[PDB]
Amino acid sequence: IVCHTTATSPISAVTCPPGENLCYRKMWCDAFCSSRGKVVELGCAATCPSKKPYEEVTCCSTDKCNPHPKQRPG
Amino acid sequence: HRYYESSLEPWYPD
Repeated sequence: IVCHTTATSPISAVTCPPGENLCYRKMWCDAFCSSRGKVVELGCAATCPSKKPYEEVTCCSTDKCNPHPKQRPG
Repeated sequence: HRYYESSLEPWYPD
């Protein structure tokens, strides 16, 4: 499948290398840790890379299901 | 310019 890259490029669903059997949604806090909370460095990953502490990672297998919740006027 | 959890555009996100 494909996954969006928020860490690398700007944000585009581009197939990943051999390993990521799905996508994911990482979270932490930009270098500015704005009031927007954490970030959304989605992408590809073998499996829910979710950590435990902050490293709040997710998953996404659907076609471009890495479109974190942000695309909205607010 | 960022992909936070409140926007996707580098105008609304940052």
